[PDB]
Amino acid sequence: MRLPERLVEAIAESIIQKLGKEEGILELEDPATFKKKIISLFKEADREEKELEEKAKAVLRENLEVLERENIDYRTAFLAVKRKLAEEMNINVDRRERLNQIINRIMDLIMKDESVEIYEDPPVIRKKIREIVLGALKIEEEIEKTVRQRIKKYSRDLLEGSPEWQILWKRIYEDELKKRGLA
Ligand code: NA
Repeated sequence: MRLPERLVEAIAESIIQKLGKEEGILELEDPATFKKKIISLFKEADREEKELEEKAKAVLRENLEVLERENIDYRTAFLAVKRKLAEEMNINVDRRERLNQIINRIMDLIMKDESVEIYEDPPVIRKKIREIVLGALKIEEEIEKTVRQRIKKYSRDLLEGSPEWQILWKRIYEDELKKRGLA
């Protein structure tokens, strides 16, 4: 589950408020563009995950006879093929390590941006941005936990994991985002 866009926006706003305005270790000429670039970074990371999934599907589609002949469940093969392609594409499949790659890309953006100056050792900036991103991940985890609790109510007449269940999950998720101002 990716971070919703308004939470990604909140990450960027938090970098500006804490590291810029409260601690003064970061200075930016253009906060709105800085936010835009961080949002693009998270969008691009999602585009990479989609490409990985489509590439994994395409590899499986050309090897269906292998799965049948060698008795390899499609679901197991997909996960294994996806992991291998991820290694080749340098995509970490754990959500946390993926976000860590994203923190490095944020640092790359900050350090290569001529309208940005930093008044601390770059790794110090990196660790503070990591704390902020982790904060957003903890919010997303708390939202997801609430969704799971709310959807359990419908266990009696709904198949857990069915397409309807997944759509209902997303509707409850959007409701929770609205209750927190994130949609
Ligand atoms: Na068989």
